[PDB]
Amino acid sequence: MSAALPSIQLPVDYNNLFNEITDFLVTFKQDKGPKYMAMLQKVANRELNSVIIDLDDI
Amino acid sequence: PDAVFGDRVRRFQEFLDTFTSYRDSVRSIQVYNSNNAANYNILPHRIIISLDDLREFDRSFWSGILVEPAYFIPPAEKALTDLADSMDDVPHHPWKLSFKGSFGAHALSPRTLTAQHLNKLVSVEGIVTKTSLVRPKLIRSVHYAAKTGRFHYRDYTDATTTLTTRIPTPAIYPTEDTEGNKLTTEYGYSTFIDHQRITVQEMPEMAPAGQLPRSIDVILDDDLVDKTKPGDRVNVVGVFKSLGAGGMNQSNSNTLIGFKTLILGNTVYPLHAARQMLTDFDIRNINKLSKKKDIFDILSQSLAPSIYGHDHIKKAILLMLMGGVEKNLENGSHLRGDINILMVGDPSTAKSQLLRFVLNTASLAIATTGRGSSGVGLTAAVTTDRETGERRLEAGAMVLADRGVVCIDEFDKMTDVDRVAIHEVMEQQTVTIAKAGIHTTLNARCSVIAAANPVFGQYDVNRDPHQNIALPDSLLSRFDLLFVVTDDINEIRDRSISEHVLRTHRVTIPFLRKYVQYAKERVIPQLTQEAINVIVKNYTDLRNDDNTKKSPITARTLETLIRLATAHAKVRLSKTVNKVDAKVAANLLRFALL
Amino acid sequence: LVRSLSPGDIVDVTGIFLPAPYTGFKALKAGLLTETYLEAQFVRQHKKLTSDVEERVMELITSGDVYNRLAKSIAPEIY
Ligand SMILES: Nc1ncnc2c1ncn2[C@@H]1O[C@H](COP(=O)(O)OP(=O)(O)OP(=O)(O)O)[C@@H](O)[C@H]1O
Repeated sequence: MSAALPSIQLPVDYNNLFNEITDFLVTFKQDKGPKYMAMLQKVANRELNSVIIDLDDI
Repeated sequence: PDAVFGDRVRRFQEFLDTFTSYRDSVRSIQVYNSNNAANYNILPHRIIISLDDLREFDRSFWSGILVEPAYFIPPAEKALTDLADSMDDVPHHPWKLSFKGSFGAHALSPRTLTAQHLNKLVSVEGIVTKTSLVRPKLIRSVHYAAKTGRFHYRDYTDATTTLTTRIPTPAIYPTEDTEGNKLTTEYGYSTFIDHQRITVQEMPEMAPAGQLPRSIDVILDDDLVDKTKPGDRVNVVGVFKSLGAGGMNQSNSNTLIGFKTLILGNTVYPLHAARQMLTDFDIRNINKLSKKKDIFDILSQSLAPSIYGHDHIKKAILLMLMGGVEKNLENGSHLRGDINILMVGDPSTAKSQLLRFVLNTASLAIATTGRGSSGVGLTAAVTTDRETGERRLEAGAMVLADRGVVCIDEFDKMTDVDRVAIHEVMEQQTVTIAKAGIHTTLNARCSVIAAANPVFGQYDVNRDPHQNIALPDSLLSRFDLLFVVTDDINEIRDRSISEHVLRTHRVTIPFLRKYVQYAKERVIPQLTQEAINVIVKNYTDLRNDDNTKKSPITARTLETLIRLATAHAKVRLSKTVNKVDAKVAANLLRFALL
Repeated sequence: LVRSLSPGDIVDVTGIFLPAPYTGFKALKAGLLTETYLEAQFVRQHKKLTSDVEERVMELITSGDVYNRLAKSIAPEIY
């Protein structure tokens, strides 16, 4: 559609972040194995329903 | 466009010399704001164009701004904002105007409306007493096709561009642009702005006595919100503007105005007839006269230039007006640090004289007249629905009293229902109310000044000095000074009076208001063991002499006896609680009690 | 995070921001007003019998001093 429906080209996209969450797989080994993946197991067995995705792990 | 655009471009080469002195200013204000934001571990876009740089050498361009202010201001913005990037583009918000100056006879007092200049530049002054809500508003939202990864762009126009009556977009949010992609919107890159209306009354002294005060209203923007406390001598300037469809949007339209007066303006200023910047000269002279050891007495006599004597009263007013501090207790209730004096006297003895001229030098302390409807310290839950779904606890009379002074009259000529309100606001700094809504503890630093009259004429001497008004002692115990003005008749006393009233039908004031408002910004000593040793001896002898004589005094009277001397050192402008302050504090109570 | 707040909680919430449309009487009134809220993410609450507290119950038993030290304990701020 015409009349200024397209915008300016922004350098900030999402696909550059999309694959950067794909490298939020098992790679964070400083903090018994992948610790945020360890919390993923204590939800699937149905006892607690709140994950915590902090900024410390970022 | 060539005709409507040509004198734009000829101005576009013209006004660039009219910011030879501002093209430095407009970039210096941002380069550090660009710097500090990169090293945190803030100012809006204000470009004050004076009259002088646009009247000395342009005349055709001049009077267009004061006749038709609708084809010129968005020219001036668009040619402004390129200079923001042409100066600053290397590091990786429209900069609208303010236009300060004079005007040459457009001080329309809004009791008068115009037939000449509608839709023009208007200068308006007065007081505001409405202070409506705050609410954001969209101007431009950006959409994003999450499939194919492509973005979009959309701007909404409204009755906020101030000048051009564009075709409105009667829409809130669109969905499904010409594709099969579910539209997503990025709200971090969508821009907002606020919107606040305020009604302005008439300055009720220069409007002549044939009418009540009138009012109009003004829509401002973010740059000067929360600047307008209710009770300020404000002075705004903006465009005059009508909006709304009158006569067609409903049919038959009989006796319904459809042309609302609005002001879409800029750049308010408080005035004074808080900001008083003084030079090195006057700030040094006030220290030079501070070196004199008499200036506490000179200020007493240079206050009320009409009335003889009462130097015990005259020093008290300047002692009260300047104010004593309250040091809040850490994890504890702070005490009374307010001071609250009282008067009473047999009539026509200047009890109400000095009460009205404290309001002229008040330094933003607007008082009431003591008419005691419920509203003296409360809200009474007045909301007026605030555009269908907003309830507001509208501030009655304590938002003006904060860090200021008030005065009310006729205590015994009141009902019961005000007296219960003055109980709460004296024992406690705050009121808290839940009428049909929200419990809210809003804070208040007030200091009353009283004026009542005795009941049975001249019956003070032949009866008890106490109970002489017999209003409840809930307030007398919460007050300290009960000055009883005498009116004794002596042939040299009244003869001296008779000429002094006669000589006035035909050390300065603005220096005085500077001295106190400079002395509210100096440090507070509180600390000398010498001065605290003498006053408690000074208490104990009258602690033997209060109970076997006139009036019993209490422990809170000691908190006066620090507080008067504490402010008395604030007159001295020093950080050492001396000895000499403790002698005037004792001697002032000795006349107040004997 | 529900059922974890109370009236009178001197607290703080951390959370994300968004406005909301009004979708009612949007032409005559409700031009482009916004009436936003904030959306919560985290609560960091503050200032809250023979179960690891018996050590201080013994401090009254060993020291004794019922009639006077406890009398000086409650409200020692008077004369
Ligand atoms: N004690 C006084 N000394 C000098 N002038 C006085 C005195 N009392 C009154 N006057 C003159 O009288 C005029 C008005 O006095 P005023 O009306 O304030 O009395 P008041 O304080 O109002 O008493 P009340 O409140 O009982 O009416 C003033 O212009 C003042 O010059």
